[PDB]
Amino acid sequence: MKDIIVIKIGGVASQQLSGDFLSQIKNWQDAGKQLVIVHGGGFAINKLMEENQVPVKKINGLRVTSKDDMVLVSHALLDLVGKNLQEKLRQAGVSCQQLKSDIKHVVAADYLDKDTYGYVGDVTHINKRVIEEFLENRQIPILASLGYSKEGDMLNINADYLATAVAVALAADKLILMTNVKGVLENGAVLEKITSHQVQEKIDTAVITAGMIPKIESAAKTVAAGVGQVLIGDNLLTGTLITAD
Ligand SMILES: Nc1ncnc2c1ncn2[C@@H]1O[C@H](COP(=O)(O)OP(=O)(O)O)[C@@H](O)[C@H]1O
Ligand SMILES: CC(=O)N[C@H](CCC(=O)O)C(=O)O
Ligand SMILES: [Mg+2]
Repeated sequence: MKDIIVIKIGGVASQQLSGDFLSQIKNWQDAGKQLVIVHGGGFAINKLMEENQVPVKKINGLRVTSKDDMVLVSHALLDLVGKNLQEKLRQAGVSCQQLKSDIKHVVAADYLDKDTYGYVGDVTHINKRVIEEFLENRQIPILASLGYSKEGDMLNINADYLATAVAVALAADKLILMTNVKGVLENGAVLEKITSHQVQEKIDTAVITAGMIPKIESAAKTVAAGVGQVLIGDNLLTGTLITAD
């Protein structure tokens, strides 16, 4: 126990944060726990694309993103999701800060496959030293799912991918992938537990589809690298538990 938890918050999930959620965060912070928050915003980016007349195309659960598209992506993530997260937490007495210009000094990335996906990135390195300044200061850093190429270009990163990189870089005790379903569902009920060795065969039988594909792959990659537990569900405490074994 390093006493470190990474919380990743999905698009819908960030717009419905409960009283239980807000108290649990404040109580962990008051008990000395070190907390880092990562968030996405697919539902918001989709809305914005419509309102601005661009076509949503995804491939393998990843959004095809042109350079013009990135203006839309960064606006929805920073101004339409991230600012609300920071305001709800501060109003509840949690000490925290949205990264904006600090993003380029923390998350390095490269193009996943330019010809297929455009400006979609894969994380290449996390600079721990600047996340550590916030934590040493008892303040929770809030990170949108964005990174920067070696040449300085902003890239769109699937939020689950960013959460794995962050949890692994800090050697976290636990990662929570909080979303808008109660667990990973199979045959009409929530699965209580799954090990990393069983994930591939549920993506092969297509039990798991769409956005739950990058979610469950990130969970498996995290425990495989030594993080003790990953939770997938709609809250901080109950849902599906994933372990290396
Ligand atoms: N086996 C499954 N169990 C649960 N959800 C699934 C499954 N297969 C596909 N999904 C879909 O994955 C979605 C969650 O991923 P996503 O839509 O990207 O949410 P988030 O914004 O939290 O990342 C669920 O809302 C559900 O529609
Ligand atoms: C929707 C969307 O563009 N997703 C991301 C980033 C946001 C999120 O994960 O919620 C992506 O495909 O790369
Ligand atoms: Mg998603």
